[PDB]
Amino acid sequence: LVPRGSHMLILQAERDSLLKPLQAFTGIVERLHTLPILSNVLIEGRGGQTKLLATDLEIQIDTAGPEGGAGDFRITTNAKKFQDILRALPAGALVSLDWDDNRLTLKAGKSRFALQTLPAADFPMMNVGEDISATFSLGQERFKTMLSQVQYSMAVQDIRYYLNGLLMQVEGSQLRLVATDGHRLAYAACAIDADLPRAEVILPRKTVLELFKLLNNPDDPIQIELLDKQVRFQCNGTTIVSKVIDGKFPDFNRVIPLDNDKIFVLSRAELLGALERVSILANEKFRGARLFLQPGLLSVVCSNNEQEEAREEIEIAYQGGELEVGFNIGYLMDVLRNIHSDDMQLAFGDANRSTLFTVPNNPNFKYIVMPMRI
Amino acid sequence: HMLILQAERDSLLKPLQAFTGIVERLHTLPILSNVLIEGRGGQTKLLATDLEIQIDTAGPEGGAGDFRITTNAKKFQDILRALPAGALVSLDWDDNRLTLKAGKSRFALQTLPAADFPMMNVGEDISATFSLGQERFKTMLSQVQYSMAVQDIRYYLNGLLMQVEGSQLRLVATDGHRLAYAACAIDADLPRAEVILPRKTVLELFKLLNNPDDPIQIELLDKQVRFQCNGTTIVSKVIDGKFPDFNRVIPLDNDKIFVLSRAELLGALERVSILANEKFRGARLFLQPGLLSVVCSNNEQEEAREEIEIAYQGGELEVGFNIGYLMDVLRNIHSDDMQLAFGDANRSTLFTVPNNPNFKYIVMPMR
Amino acid sequence: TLPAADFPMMNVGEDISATFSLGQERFKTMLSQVQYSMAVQDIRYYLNGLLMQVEGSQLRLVATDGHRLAYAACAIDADLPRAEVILPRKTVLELFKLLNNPDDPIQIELLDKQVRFQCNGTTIVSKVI
Amino acid sequence: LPPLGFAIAQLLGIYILAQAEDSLLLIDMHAAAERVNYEKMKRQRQENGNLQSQHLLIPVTFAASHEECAALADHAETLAGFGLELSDMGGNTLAVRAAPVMLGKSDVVSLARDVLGELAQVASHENRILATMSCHGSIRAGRRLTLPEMNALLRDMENTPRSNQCNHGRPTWVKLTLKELDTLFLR
Amino acid sequence: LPPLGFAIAQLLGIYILAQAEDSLLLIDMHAAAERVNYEKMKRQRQENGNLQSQHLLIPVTFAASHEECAALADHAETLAGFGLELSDMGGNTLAVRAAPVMLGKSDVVSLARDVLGELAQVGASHENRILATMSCHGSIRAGRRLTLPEMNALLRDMENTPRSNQCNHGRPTWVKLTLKELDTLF
Repeated sequence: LVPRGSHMLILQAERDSLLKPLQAFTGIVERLHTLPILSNVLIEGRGGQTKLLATDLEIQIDTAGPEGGAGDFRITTNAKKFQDILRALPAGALVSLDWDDNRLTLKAGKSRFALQTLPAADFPMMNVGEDISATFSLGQERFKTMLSQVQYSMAVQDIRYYLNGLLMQVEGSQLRLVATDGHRLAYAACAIDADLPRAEVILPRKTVLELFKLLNNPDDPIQIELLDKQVRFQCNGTTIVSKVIDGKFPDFNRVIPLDNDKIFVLSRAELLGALERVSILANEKFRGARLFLQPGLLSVVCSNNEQEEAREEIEIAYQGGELEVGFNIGYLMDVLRNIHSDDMQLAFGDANRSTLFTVPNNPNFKYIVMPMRI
Repeated sequence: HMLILQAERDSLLKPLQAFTGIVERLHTLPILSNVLIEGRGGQTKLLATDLEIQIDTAGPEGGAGDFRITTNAKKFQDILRALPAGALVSLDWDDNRLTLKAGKSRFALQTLPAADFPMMNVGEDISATFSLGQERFKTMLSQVQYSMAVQDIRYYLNGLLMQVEGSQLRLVATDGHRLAYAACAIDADLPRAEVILPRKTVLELFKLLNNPDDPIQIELLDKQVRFQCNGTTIVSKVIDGKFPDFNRVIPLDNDKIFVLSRAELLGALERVSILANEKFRGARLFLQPGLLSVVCSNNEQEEAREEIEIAYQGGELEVGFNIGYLMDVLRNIHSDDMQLAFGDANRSTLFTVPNNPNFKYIVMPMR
Repeated sequence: TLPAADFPMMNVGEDISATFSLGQERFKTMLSQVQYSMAVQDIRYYLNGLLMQVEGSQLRLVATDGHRLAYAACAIDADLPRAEVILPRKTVLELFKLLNNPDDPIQIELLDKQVRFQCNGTTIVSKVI
Repeated sequence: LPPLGFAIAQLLGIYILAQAEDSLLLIDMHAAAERVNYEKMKRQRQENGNLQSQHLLIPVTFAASHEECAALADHAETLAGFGLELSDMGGNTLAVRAAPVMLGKSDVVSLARDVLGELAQVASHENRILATMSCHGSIRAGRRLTLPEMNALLRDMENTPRSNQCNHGRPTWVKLTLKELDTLFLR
Repeated sequence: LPPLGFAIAQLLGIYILAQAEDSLLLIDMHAAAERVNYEKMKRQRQENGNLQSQHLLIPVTFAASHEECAALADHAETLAGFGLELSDMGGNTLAVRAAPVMLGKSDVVSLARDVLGELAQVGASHENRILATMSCHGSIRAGRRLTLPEMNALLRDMENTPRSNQCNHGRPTWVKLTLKELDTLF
């Protein structure tokens, strides 16, 4: 027993050993919510080990914090103020966390901070389903590459709510990520070391972005578990539990064209630069870009309200028939920006139907755009 | 439109009132704000939970043939309490709507499916089962409750250690600054076991013990505890952790021992507490042969002082206390005399009931 | 302690425009009948109060918040000319506390922009609105 | 210098801009950002043959009372000429596969359904076809005005305006002068 | 606290418009602020017997007509009681070292000149120069009221301060328009 209102040590750690685990728990914290404790981060100590946790009632993220024992504990404190205080401390400063009633005390150097706390019993915890429909794992580098290859085709806040997340599907030993807004679609696939029955979830966009942040060890793997309408990702000592979008995702098989005959391969960087140049003198709101395809030449033309016109040409290894096709230049530019390969293969049918973007000798990536009539 | 229930107003409201405590008025899960009504074989059951404490009781009787619904607990209880003394309440079920009819009043309430109600995963491995009179259990709970911690960082202190050994039952409560210990003899012979009842379970159990004569049965599951009495069953999770060793806290050698009137000391503290620095109050006790003086002072240099004549001879001692820790034991203990044992300003202070070994109260003084 | 020289007594009015008296129970009943219609911190300052109006042998209490109005009246033992004051809400509540003798009478004097109530050996002087 | 230029609050559903030489003004709402934003649709109907349209990938099926093909199958040239393109996937089910980009945001079902019943005629030149399309394919009731485009929206609406667009008969921008504000202070 | 309104913006120079549950309200900033400043100054005068003062950088170059310097030579204790402490620079000029808070923001020379010319003919004995004469600052005359997280502060003018409806003459200082301004659109 100690005298009442005596400062009791709960934690001590070097600055980075505390700030680094915290930085995994701010992309989900909503700085001004209707629940005050939703703006807080939960710190739990048990047997000398620390866990940091945060939630938005949709994504619950936890990770192992620094070490330090002294009496198994649970606190919650304002995430933004605590992270700002940690970030304002010197590079290797030693931080000491004390508790006295409803106050938390940071001591570091010649600096005191008297933050406030909220009860841990009031912190909402996600109820993790105990039924797992599938469990698998894959390298974080491959998964991050796939996510970057598909996460630019989602529709942000469409009335069709299922077209907001990313379709993650498992069948046999194949993992597929499909994203589609209304007009465009991106598809990535890879092999996995399991034999799982076909299952699918629709990851929310915020979950996709947080998962993209989480994948920071290229050589380590990440494990994905498909609960009953929940998903649990685990890697780098960090666990993410996320709600899913409830609905039927569109069948992407009828989407993909199969008979595009005008095929040519061209430099990704050169085409992206040409599109960026010609988009300058295009209309700034809807961005109609016309592609003229003739043997050995691809021309990109744009115009705007002020009767101004921009036109670039690229020499290509093409011999088939001519084709004039319109596009929304944003869809063309997004794939060239998010793909890091040297060359890209463009397949056209007619100016009324889908155009296929692929990476040569890479059967695991597909990108489909349908044209406008400009 | 299927009529699912009909009963007199009190026969529904009285079972309901055993559930308003554990329902959290605004919760993350919508259905956790709803009470579950389950009718089977002509018998009705009312249930509620917060995923930590689940309370169920037998409701009224009647037709009640094979239905399960959930409806908002607060609104349903408020509607029931707003009805006349002996009104006949009828509950109709129409898809997603519950119609409450009473007298000339109709209420259209929204319901939620019972298939979505999180029934507690009640354990089935019972270690120790015993029972005791509700009045003695309530007395012990009142003797120990005030030393509990509330919303403390050390979550294991946000509760009450219940420990059974042989034929003895003990309740221990502490907040890191004081400790209350109560013991009694129970008609059982159990292996030494202990659980940490959460604070909310302690208060709900305090509400439950309303029949002074009937007994209450306590069953220890694997990290769960079940209380059964008055046709009401409470299943509660226990706090995960190891409770502090209360034997290391209880002093056994405090020699400055004297007995004084509990009411007189409580009145003295209530009178002197009026003048003190509000955040850090501490009242000072001066113990000298034949006299105990309670003194308080505040920032404005106002001083309050009372003196109590006591039978005492051994030396002198000045010691500071937080008046809450004193007034709690003075208010919740119902003996006329209190025995105070003092060491020094560093040591703890032992408060006991004279000639009563089953109650101990330890307070850490300030400086 | 603090000196009594510093403690400010109120500048009590000296011109008594009207004086009357009535049973404390009747006045309390009227006040309870009209007090709930007073506005509570409305921007119209003149509505956060109670209009007391004397005309002939009639005492009248009016309260309103804009959306509702309460009117109470009684016959008093006086023949005073027409006058009206706006008692503040705090004055109304303290006077409601004051009226504790249903049989004794309370005397009301309307000073110049002030009102004095006297009963049970207690005097209250308040500024009108 | 420029007449009718400011940006003030747009409290909840009626935009306000007050700097027009001591005379405050108020924009109606998106009701103005749809009438003025779609007269330029009539001005773009003459620049090219048909309204610029985007294909979709995934076609959208809807209810289409009485299949509304008495106005779609026969009137396919004009319907495609004003942006929309629909196919008859099954009985009493219509699937749109191309929609004008000047609607842009979403919900092509509403546009298709409230334009299919509008062209039930036979003069042959119906300007009302545009008007219906204007009433919902613009800034929808939702997020408040963008301060970067707060004054810009008013300036652009006035630039292509037609001097009291009068889509509802109500003048969009209602003059109210400094002297009128002084007068309305009922003393 | 559902208030009078919630300030949304300025109106061409003299009005401040605030949205509430009813409609946007046009508060005449100078008039309403004059009312509230008079009220607060008298409330701070009946208590503590003086106005709150404040010093400042950059004194004012008063220019101080002849007998006003002698009025300052007369007991400046009253001037300190009005929140205006000022010093003589030489000849017949002055400069204010401290201005009352609740006004500030410019033209302190006018306030000091008003009170100092009132210091002639000692009798005081009126004390109703603390009105529009001393409130001859109000709020900002016609320039700026910040970026809104002070506009609501003036929108809190009449909470706990009386004399709201009728101004110094009777002219309204706030709402005329309701949610039914759609009639103006005809």
